[PDB]
Amino acid sequence: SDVYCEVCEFLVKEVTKLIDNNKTEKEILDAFDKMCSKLPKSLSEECQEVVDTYGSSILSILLEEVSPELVCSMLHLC
Amino acid sequence: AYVSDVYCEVCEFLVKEVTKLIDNNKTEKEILDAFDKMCSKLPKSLSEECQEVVDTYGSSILSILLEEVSPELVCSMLHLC
Repeated sequence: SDVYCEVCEFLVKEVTKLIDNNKTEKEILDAFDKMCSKLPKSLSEECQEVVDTYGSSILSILLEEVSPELVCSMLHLC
Repeated sequence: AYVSDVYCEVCEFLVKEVTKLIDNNKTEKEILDAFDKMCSKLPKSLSEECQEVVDTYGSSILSILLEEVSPELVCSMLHLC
């Protein structure tokens, strides 16, 4: 059914721009660092550092690679 | 070269963590409300079928999306691997 495939593709694309907001990027980045406080000491002064340094870039790039057509195919909508 | 393996590995770890962190109750609810709002903006025909799809498959679109994220591919595109 081409209509359910279409709707599914709209849905997947909609998720992609919703995580893409800066409000979500901050929530996620803030919620990390906390994961790091579950450590040291030395391995929490380099966990925060690395989250800070690479995190923004990792987040926007993982969104870019999302295949709507693939998500929807593994649901059997497309 | 060994330092490059470290860079690549840290990037991959981050991709897996972040991926886990996105899958939470707040974010899932924001997605559902946005799905609902979006369906109601479509033409009558399509808005109803849009909602049917959200009702059955909506709450697991995020999980399949997160499952398809490739840490290696994200990090190669960053030139970290």
